[PDB]
Amino acid sequence: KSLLQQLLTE
Amino acid sequence: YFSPVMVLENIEPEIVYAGYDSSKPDTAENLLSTLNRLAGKQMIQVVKWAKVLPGFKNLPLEDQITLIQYSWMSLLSFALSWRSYKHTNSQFLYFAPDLVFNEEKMHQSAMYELCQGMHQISLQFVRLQLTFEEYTIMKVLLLLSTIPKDGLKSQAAFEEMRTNYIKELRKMVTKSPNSGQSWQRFYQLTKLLDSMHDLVSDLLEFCFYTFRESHALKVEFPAMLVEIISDQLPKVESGNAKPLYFHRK
Ligand SMILES: Cc1noc2c1-c1ccc(cc1)CNS(=O)(=O)CCCc1cccc(c1)OC2
Repeated sequence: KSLLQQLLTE
Repeated sequence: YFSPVMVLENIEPEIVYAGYDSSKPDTAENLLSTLNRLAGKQMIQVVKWAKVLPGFKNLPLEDQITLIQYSWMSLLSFALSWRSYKHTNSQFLYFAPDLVFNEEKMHQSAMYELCQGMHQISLQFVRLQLTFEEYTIMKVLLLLSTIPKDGLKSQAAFEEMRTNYIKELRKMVTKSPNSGQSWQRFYQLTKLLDSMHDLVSDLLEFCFYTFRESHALKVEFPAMLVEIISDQLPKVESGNAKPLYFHRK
């Protein structure tokens, strides 16, 4: 997971 | 589909510090590295803001990522224009409370002409007496102003969200009429939004150049920016980006 994916899904 | 504007006012990210070291020499590399560190921190705020933006969650994850990646420079520039207007009456570029650009810093950053282009947007805020309500809706429209040439995974869902924020902007301008007419103000705001694309094109050209030669120029990029630019740079340079204009040419 990319930084954007992690931030958007957390 | 849906007060969405009152939600926007409450979810606006709080101002953050640049962490600017005024003891270090004000070289172009030190100022640019500070600006990059600040952009990385602001991009974390942009993602947290987008997550709670009414309607954004309806879009698929892949589209949410695409929209943030294409619009990041637009959102950061528009917020900088707002802070400049609100805190200095657009006399200076208010990057952060600890980093305010005067003529000296614009020259030292080796970005004088781009800074002037930005200063011109903040001067339009003064001319228009842009309100906070107008600003928040316009910022959402910027998040939704650039898409892939072949469109999004859920194009219909995107168009519905975009249309509904355009309706919100048109409802909002009625609160600032001249005669009692507000069509004039609506077209002044859409003209302003359209003019962000050319300014952002120039900012991205500079950004991409510094990214491609960062170590040679001594410019540091935080992880958030490395990830965004690495995805965006080949998409933008290959013409896969599609800026959405209210008024063509
Ligand atoms: C923080 C921040 N607050 O506002 C903005 C940023 C920002 C955005 C992107 C980058 C840095 C800083 C990326 N690196 S760059 O393009 O080389 C430097 C461009 C400097 C510059 C000048 C005028 C507007 C503008 C950026 O964008 C507004």
